[PDB]
Amino acid sequence: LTQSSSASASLGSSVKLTCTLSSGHDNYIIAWHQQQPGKAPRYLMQVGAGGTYNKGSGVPHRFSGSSSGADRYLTISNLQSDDEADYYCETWDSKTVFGGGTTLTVL
Amino acid sequence: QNSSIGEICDSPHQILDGENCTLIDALLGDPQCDGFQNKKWDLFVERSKAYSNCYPYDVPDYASLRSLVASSGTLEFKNESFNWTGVTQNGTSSACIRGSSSSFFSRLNWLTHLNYTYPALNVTMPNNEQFDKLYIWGVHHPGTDKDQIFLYAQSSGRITVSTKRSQQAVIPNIGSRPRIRDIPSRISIYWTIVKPGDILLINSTGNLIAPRGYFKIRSGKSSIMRSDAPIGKCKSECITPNGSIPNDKPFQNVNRITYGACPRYVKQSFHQIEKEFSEVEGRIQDLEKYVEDTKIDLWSYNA
Amino acid sequence: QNSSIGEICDSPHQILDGENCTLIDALLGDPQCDGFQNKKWDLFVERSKAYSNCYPYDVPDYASLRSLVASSGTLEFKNESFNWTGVTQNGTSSACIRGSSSSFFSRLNWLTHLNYTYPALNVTMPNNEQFDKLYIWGVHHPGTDKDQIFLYAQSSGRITVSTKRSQQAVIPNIGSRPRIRDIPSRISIYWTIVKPGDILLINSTGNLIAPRGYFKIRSGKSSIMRSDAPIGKCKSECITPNGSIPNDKPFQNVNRITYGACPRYVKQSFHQIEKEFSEVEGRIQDLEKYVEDTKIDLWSYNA
Amino acid sequence: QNSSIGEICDSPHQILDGENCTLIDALLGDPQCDGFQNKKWDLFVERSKAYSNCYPYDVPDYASLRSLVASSGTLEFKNESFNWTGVTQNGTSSACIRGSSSSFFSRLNWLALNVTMPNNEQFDKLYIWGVHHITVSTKRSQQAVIPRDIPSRISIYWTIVKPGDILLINSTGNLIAPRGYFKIRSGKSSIMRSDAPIGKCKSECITPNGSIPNDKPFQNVNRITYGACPRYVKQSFHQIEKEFSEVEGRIQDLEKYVEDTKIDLWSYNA
Amino acid sequence: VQVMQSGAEARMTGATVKISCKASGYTFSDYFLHWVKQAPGKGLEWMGLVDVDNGEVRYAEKFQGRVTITADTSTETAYLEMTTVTSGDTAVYYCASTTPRGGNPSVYNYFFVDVWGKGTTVTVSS
Ligand SMILES: *[C@@H]1O[C@H](CO)[C@@H](O[C@@H]2O[C@H](CO)[C@@H](O[C@@H]3O[C@H](CO[C@H]4O[C@H](CO)[C@@H](O)[C@H](O)[C@@H]4O)[C@@H](O)[C@H](O[C@H]4O[C@H](CO)[C@@H](O)[C@H](O)[C@@H]4O[C@H]4O[C@H](CO)[C@@H](O)[C@H](O)[C@@H]4O[C@H]4O[C@H](CO)[C@@H](O)[C@H](O)[C@@H]4O)[C@@H]3O)[C@H](O)[C@H]2NC(C)=O)[C@H](O)[C@H]1NC(C)=O
Ligand SMILES: *[C@@H]1O[C@H](CO)[C@@H](O[C@@H]2O[C@H](CO)[C@@H](O[C@@H]3O[C@H](CO)[C@@H](O)[C@H](O)[C@@H]3O)[C@H](O)[C@H]2NC(C)=O)[C@H](O)[C@H]1NC(C)=O
Ligand SMILES: *[C@@H]1O[C@H](CO)[C@@H](O[C@@H]2O[C@H](CO)[C@@H](O[C@@H]3O[C@H](CO)[C@@H](O)[C@H](O)[C@@H]3O)[C@H](O)[C@H]2NC(C)=O)[C@H](O)[C@H]1NC(C)=O
Ligand SMILES: *[C@@H]1O[C@H](CO)[C@@H](O[C@@H]2O[C@H](CO)[C@@H](O)[C@H](O)[C@H]2NC(C)=O)[C@H](O)[C@H]1NC(C)=O
Ligand SMILES: *[C@@H]1O[C@H](CO)[C@@H](O[C@@H]2O[C@H](CO)[C@@H](O)[C@H](O)[C@H]2NC(C)=O)[C@H](O)[C@H]1NC(C)=O
Ligand SMILES: *[C@@H]1O[C@H](CO)[C@@H](O[C@@H]2O[C@H](CO)[C@@H](O)[C@H](O)[C@H]2NC(C)=O)[C@H](O)[C@H]1NC(C)=O
Ligand SMILES: *[C@@H]1O[C@H](CO)[C@@H](O[C@@H]2O[C@H](CO)[C@@H](O)[C@H](O)[C@H]2NC(C)=O)[C@H](O)[C@H]1NC(C)=O
Ligand SMILES: *[C@@H]1O[C@H](CO)[C@@H](O[C@@H]2O[C@H](CO)[C@@H](O)[C@H](O)[C@H]2NC(C)=O)[C@H](O)[C@H]1NC(C)=O
Ligand SMILES: *[C@@H]1O[C@H](CO)[C@@H](O[C@@H]2O[C@H](CO)[C@@H](O)[C@H](O)[C@H]2NC(C)=O)[C@H](O)[C@H]1NC(C)=O
Ligand SMILES: *[C@@H]1O[C@H](CO)[C@@H](O[C@@H]2O[C@H](CO)[C@@H](O)[C@H](O)[C@H]2NC(C)=O)[C@H](O)[C@H]1NC(C)=O
Ligand SMILES: *[C@@H]1O[C@H](CO)[C@@H](O[C@@H]2O[C@H](CO)[C@@H](O)[C@H](O)[C@H]2NC(C)=O)[C@H](O)[C@H]1NC(C)=O
Ligand SMILES: *[C@@H]1O[C@H](CO)[C@@H](O[C@@H]2O[C@H](CO)[C@@H](O)[C@H](O)[C@H]2NC(C)=O)[C@H](O)[C@H]1NC(C)=O
Ligand SMILES: *[C@@H]1O[C@H](CO)[C@@H](O[C@@H]2O[C@H](CO)[C@@H](O)[C@H](O)[C@H]2NC(C)=O)[C@H](O)[C@H]1NC(C)=O
Ligand SMILES: *[C@@H]1O[C@H](CO)[C@@H](O[C@@H]2O[C@H](CO)[C@@H](O)[C@H](O)[C@H]2NC(C)=O)[C@H](O)[C@H]1NC(C)=O
Ligand SMILES: *[C@@H]1O[C@H](CO)[C@@H](O[C@@H]2O[C@H](CO)[C@@H](O)[C@H](O)[C@H]2NC(C)=O)[C@H](O)[C@H]1NC(C)=O
Ligand SMILES: *[C@@H]1O[C@H](CO)[C@@H](O)[C@H](O)[C@H]1NC(C)=O
Ligand SMILES: *[C@@H]1O[C@H](CO)[C@@H](O)[C@H](O)[C@H]1NC(C)=O
Ligand SMILES: *[C@@H]1O[C@H](CO)[C@@H](O)[C@H](O)[C@H]1NC(C)=O
Ligand SMILES: *[C@@H]1O[C@H](CO)[C@@H](O)[C@H](O)[C@H]1NC(C)=O
Ligand SMILES: *[C@@H]1O[C@H](CO)[C@@H](O)[C@H](O)[C@H]1NC(C)=O
Ligand SMILES: *[C@@H]1O[C@H](CO)[C@@H](O)[C@H](O)[C@H]1NC(C)=O
Ligand SMILES: *[C@@H]1O[C@H](CO)[C@@H](O)[C@H](O)[C@H]1NC(C)=O
Ligand SMILES: *[C@@H]1O[C@H](CO)[C@@H](O)[C@H](O)[C@H]1NC(C)=O
Repeated sequence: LTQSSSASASLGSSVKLTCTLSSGHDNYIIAWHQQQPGKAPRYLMQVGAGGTYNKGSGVPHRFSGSSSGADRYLTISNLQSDDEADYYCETWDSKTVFGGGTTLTVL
Repeated sequence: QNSSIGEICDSPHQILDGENCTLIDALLGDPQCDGFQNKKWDLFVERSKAYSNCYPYDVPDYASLRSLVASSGTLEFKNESFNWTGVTQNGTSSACIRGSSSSFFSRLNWLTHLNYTYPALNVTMPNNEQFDKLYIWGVHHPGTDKDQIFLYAQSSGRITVSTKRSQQAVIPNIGSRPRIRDIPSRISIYWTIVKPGDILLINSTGNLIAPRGYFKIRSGKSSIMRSDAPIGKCKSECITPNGSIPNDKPFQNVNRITYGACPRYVKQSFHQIEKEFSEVEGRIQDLEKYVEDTKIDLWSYNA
Repeated sequence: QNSSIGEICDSPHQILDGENCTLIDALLGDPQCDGFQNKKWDLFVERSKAYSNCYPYDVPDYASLRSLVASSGTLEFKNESFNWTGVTQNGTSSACIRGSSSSFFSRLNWLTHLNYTYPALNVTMPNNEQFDKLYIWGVHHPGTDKDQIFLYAQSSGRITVSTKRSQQAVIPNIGSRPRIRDIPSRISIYWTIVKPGDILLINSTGNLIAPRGYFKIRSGKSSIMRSDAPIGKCKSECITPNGSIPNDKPFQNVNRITYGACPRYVKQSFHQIEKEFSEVEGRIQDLEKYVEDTKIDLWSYNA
Repeated sequence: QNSSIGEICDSPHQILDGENCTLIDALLGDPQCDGFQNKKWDLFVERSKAYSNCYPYDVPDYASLRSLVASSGTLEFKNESFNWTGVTQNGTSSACIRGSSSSFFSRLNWLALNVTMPNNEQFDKLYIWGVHHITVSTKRSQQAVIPRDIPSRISIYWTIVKPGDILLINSTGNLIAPRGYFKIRSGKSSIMRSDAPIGKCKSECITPNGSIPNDKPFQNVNRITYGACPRYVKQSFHQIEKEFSEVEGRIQDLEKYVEDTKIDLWSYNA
Repeated sequence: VQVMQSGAEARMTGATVKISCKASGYTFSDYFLHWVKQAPGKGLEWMGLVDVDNGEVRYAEKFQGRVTITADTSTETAYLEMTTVTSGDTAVYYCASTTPRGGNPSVYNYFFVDVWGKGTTVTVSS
């Protein structure tokens, strides 16, 4: 539901992203979409409440999800080169509620 | 006689004719035949051109449910306030297009997850009335595990519906049946009869098509029929797939299947078992055909 | 003949009076009818006030088992040296009180865990005798998974009994049921037949109600009967729920259910199939009632 | 007629002499019954000494399948081009020795399979498959199964597909896949069980004791009869079974009682 | 599966614009197609959801009324048009295809997006 701040990390390290629900929802499932600048997006993940996530066709194994309550997490196992982009989370069905996105950068 | 008027006259036996719906379709509440809700009949005649348009289903042991509902002769239905608390009601299918909107069977409630969770339902609907009542429920078999985890938040679905007399348990299996009407999944419809003073209890962890109430099952003289004959306006009581037969002669050759006090069929020129089949089921079909062959031979010799 | 004597005469046919227990209740060893143990009969009459007091059971194909045991006409039973080691035996329940002490069925052995351990059972018992034999076993259905853990300590309960001819495997359904006689649990009862030269093997990872032995099965002349008529002392041959019937005229009207040398039923004013029902089950009941209707019509035309 | 000739003769009916084979064994392609492959018959005689020769099997609803196949009157079978890829075909067992070499049933093949076979032909056709101790679905219904010095038993199932129908096989393992379809057709064929030797008479009527002349309008030899023939009375083309080697329950009592009623009525008619 | 969008062209302030989408890869013709606005420098903002199989068209609170969305079900395409487009609407409109329903009752999960369109740039001149 709510967005999260931008992230940066060195090459060869690991990074994480967050997307959190309001107090009124705890078990809602979120998604994870990726959008490179100057490029069309690409769906990549779905994350559930019970610490278990679902995958789409063609999604990479390099990304692994998480959840620890009223919040959902994404974890990049390893990131190298020009891989950073924006990441968004849909959290509803009546409205395609995006948080606002998180920007990733190298350093 | 040896000839028929050629039509099923509507008197004195009240005739309910399904132009496009089979009796089971009307019982389930097909949007195609919403006019058949809560109707009563003495003979239900099905045209052979009937077809289904709602969710593609199948009935385990279809014959006995068909016969029971036909002999009920009454589709009166009472809404019941089932206590589905932790689940979402009114799941609507795209195939059952009612009134230019996606819909489902009018007498079945497709329960899905609420708040992405499906609590283990344990609901009780005791029978405090003085008459026997019939409940009809179902189990939806999805085409893929994805279509199961999307619907019920858990793969291992199962259901047990029990009364004080006996119990019934259903397990759903995940797998794509060959596609019919562009739908690969299945719906299996069951039934459970609750006597006066009996208690109906539903205990399901998921994958349920709940009932919205109860039908009033009653003993009666009604029956079932399958023919393409038109509906007439005469007064001859007997009904035959070839039409209608006045009882001018104590025997007849028009057709074995009949309704009412009618001449007996011979080889030479109320409710009953089936006498015509579309498939080959096995030993029971051979027995129910051999009994009719024996009766026909014995009445031929007696004439 | 259109009048009944008014009593079921005890000669020459040996009549067993089921005052409280049904045939199945006496078969299982209900504590209320231990006097029916090992008795023989040529007709088993069941009073309309029949009721049960032990654990609430339920029998798949109950009619088939009841008909088979009734036609057997023999409750002769033998204890056997079953190798139920590694588990403790003689499970007891509050409902089945005999002499104010907690007990269970007399002919059944309710196996339960020993030292919180239930090893897999693989026992064998050949039939080296000269006669066909029968075994009756069952499966428990606890009302809660906690009850399952309490009873057997393993929730993965499955069971199969196999002979040289075929096999039969059943799955216990853990779940709640309506609380009849203060017990939210069920027991299912099954039967198996071992011909001479065959071998019965009981295999079960848990949740098994073993038999204590075998019943002799024979081509018995006897049958079954449901009636409330008192036992008499006359010497007529035919028996009927209204009472015994003399053979003065070969056509009678008292009742269709008949036994022995009897006149025949006509609408005009040994071991048979069941002719009366209290529930609706569909095609099989319709067929076996239509055959009776056909026979009665043909013999009504014969007179 | 109060006596039997004592022998069955293959005229005018095309009697098939199953000297050692149960109908189902020849249906499964028993190596011992390899003479009955693709054979057609009018009446199938099963000797009392009939015996299976190889890997044990049990058939749920044995009577229904037996009656259906017998009334079909055809063992014609077509090798379908099923797509058994990703699995190992031609499983064999020690019991089914054929020609001094290990073999198996000829009409079945011992293998996440999801494979179809549409009935593009215009005639009703039948499949027979096994489950070794699995869902097979058609547009009408779905069938689901959960699995001689050989403890493990094979279970034989069968599925009938109309023209313009897709038969789908969907399983993880234990599937004894079919090799094709049998051409089921409606006909006057039947099955009997007898030990009467084969002769060369021309009397149409048949009975397990032997052939029966049609001259006398009534017969007392045996209730089981085939063809337009005399009838059984108490005094001295395909129907239900009238002989049992087991006790089953309500259905067996029903089919004994119907024959009893027929006998008690035809004896009174005579 | 593939989703592609129709090539856009420059428009003038006060005129009208049209955008076309079609996926056609799913074998049910019962899937949803979203519409998401994204101005450069902004995030994703939902505006509406289209049911290609029927006449269901959804909207967001900030796009109700001002924006009309249609879909030709016979050819299985979705169209988006706006009235009196402003100079600030120079952006990319994304159409995302959902998982085909296939007769299921469209629970929470079935409205998720899983494939994005290639993206088209709508530009409005002064
Ligand atoms: C286990 O195995 C089984 C068996 O192998 C698997 O089950 C199979 O699943 C397949 C999909 O995975 C499925 O294939 C689809 O079936 C549909 C049914 O076709 C039948 O009906 C139609 C209608 O009468 C007949 O025309 C046809 O001959 C058949 O009888 C078809 O709808 C599908 O074809 C469509 O999709 C492909 C996509 O590649 C297109 O090439 C094709 O042209 C069709 O596309 C149109 O339809 C779809 C959906 O309606 C639209 O989205 C699409 O845009 C097209 O429709 C538009 O265009 C047309 C033309 O302008 C226009 O009329 C229309 O209005 C739209 O605008 C496809 O063939 C198999 O049938 C199914 N098999 C069986 C036996 O069930 C099973 O999945 C396996 N399980 C697992 C777990 O893997
Ligand atoms: C599912 O819900 C049903 C209905 O509420 C539950 O059945 C009920 O269980 C209670 C247990 O306390 C039974 O009450 C007890 O019953 C007897 C009546 O003779 C008496 O000894 C006690 O005073 C006590 O009231 C109650 O009768 C029973 N109700 C029924 C069958 O209608 C059931 O337990 C629930 N299942 C689960 C798994 O929670
Ligand atoms: C469960 O217990 C039963 C009974 O003890 C076991 O079945 C028996 O297994 C033995 C071998 O352990 C069989 O013996 C062999 O049989 C054949 C007879 O043709 C012969 O080739 C050998 O000389 C040998 O004696 C025995 O026959 C068999 N019982 C029957 C009735 O067939 C069974 O194996 C046990 N199961 C498990 C999983 O341990
Ligand atoms: C039963 O269904 C048939 C089609 O299967 C209906 O026939 C159609 O009727 C409409 C008008 O309602 C006509 O425009 C179509 O041309 C007809 N189709 C055909 C193939 O003839 C029929 O009306 C239905 N009957 C009822 C009572 O609903
Ligand atoms: C699901 O739909 C049913 C059917 O429309 C709703 O129940 C009906 O509610 C109306 C309005 O109060 C009543 O007039 C009807 O008598 C009700 N019918 C039955 C069978 O109960 C129900 O409220 C809907 N449920 C949800 C959660 O939306
Ligand atoms: C009957 O309903 C009960 C409701 O409690 C179910 O019991 C729960 O089952 C789940 C799933 O196995 C377990 O995680 C819970 O711990 C159980 N609850 C309790 C209190 O033990 C039961 O499984 C249902 N049975 C059926 C056949 O639907
Ligand atoms: C009454 O209709 C029935 C059903 O259409 C006719 O019975 C069929 O007659 C044909 C032609 O002889 C046979 O091939 C079929 O096998 C018969 N079907 C059945 C189920 O028996 C019957 O001929 C019609 N009778 C009259 C007088 O019109
Ligand atoms: C058979 O059932 C009857 C009731 O139908 C039992 O009679 C009751 O016996 C109890 C003591 O066991 C008395 O307190 C009751 O008053 C009796 N009831 C009536 C109506 O008389 C009878 O005991 C049962 N027989 C057996 C052998 O258990
Ligand atoms: C379980 O109870 C049965 C029945 O009382 C016991 O078996 C009896 O054992 C005695 C003593 O050897 C014999 O005289 C009886 O004939 C047996 N009866 C039956 C029905 O088997 C058995 O020993 C008890 N088992 C345990 C473990 O306590
Ligand atoms: C039949 O009995 C055998 C043992 O004789 C059972 O096999 C055991 O199964 C349990 C539960 O899965 C395992 O923990 C054991 O390791 C198995 N033992 C062996 C030796 O393999 C078998 O499961 C039983 N089958 C049925 C249907 O009850
Ligand atoms: C013999 O007893 C039977 C069974 O009690 C009687 O049948 C009953 O007949 C009455 C009057 O028609 C019906 O109301 C009951 O429902 C019947 N009972 C059953 C179980 O069917 C029968 O009338 C008695 N015969 C005579 C000659 O009195
Ligand atoms: C049918 O089976 C029997 C045995 O069950 C076969 O008869 C035996 O044949 C062998 C040679 O193959 C002889 O050595 C034996 O003496 C025969 N035994 C008996 C009891 O006759 C018979 O050959 C088989 N028939 C066919 C056609 O295979
Ligand atoms: C399994 O064995 C069968 C039977 O030998 C093989 O299929 C035969 O292939 C030959 C050569 O093309 C044909 O002439 C036969 O008609 C086939 N018979 C049948 C029943 O299909 C088959 O190729 C073998 N498969 C494998 C994988 O070895
Ligand atoms: C029918 O085949 C399908 C695949 O065509 C099998 O579905 C698999 O089921 C397992 C177990 O749930 C899943 O892990 C796999 O992902 C499924 N595969 C696919 C491709 O979706 C199914 O199990 C088969 N049916 C049976 C009864 O074995
Ligand atoms: C034909 O063979 C049959 C079967 O062996 C004989 O029928 C048996 O006859 C005996 C003696 O009368 C009866 O006790 C049996 O009950 C009959 N068996 C069955 C299954 O009904 C019959 O007698 C033989 N007939 C001739 C003329 O030899
Ligand atoms: C029962 O509910 C349905 C809607 O589910 C409604 O149309 C009907 O009128 C209700 N029954 C009665 C008697 O009001
Ligand atoms: C329905 O269930 C809820 C939740 O368990 C409970 O509070 C309520 O009392 C129940 N209502 C009835 C009528 O049983
Ligand atoms: C989910 O549960 C919360 C409380 O935990 C409740 O406020 C909310 O209404 C539920 N969701 C729905 C869609 O009813
Ligand atoms: C079986 O055991 C009982 C005691 O439980 C005993 O009375 C009876 O005589 C025994 N029967 C046989 C045949 O040993
Ligand atoms: C009885 O079972 C025990 C425990 O499995 C086993 O050790 C013993 O050999 C068995 N005895 C017989 C006679 O089968
Ligand atoms: C039961 O198990 C306990 C340990 O849990 C052990 O000390 C004891 O000896 C065991 N008793 C028997 C009879 O197996
Ligand atoms: C099927 O293949 C077998 C070889 O396994 C062959 O003998 C037989 O003739 C084939 N069937 C047909 C109908 O050609
Ligand atoms: C058989 O299956 C294989 C493996 O999936 C596939 O490549 C091939 O095209 C299939 N052939 C036919 C005729 O269906």
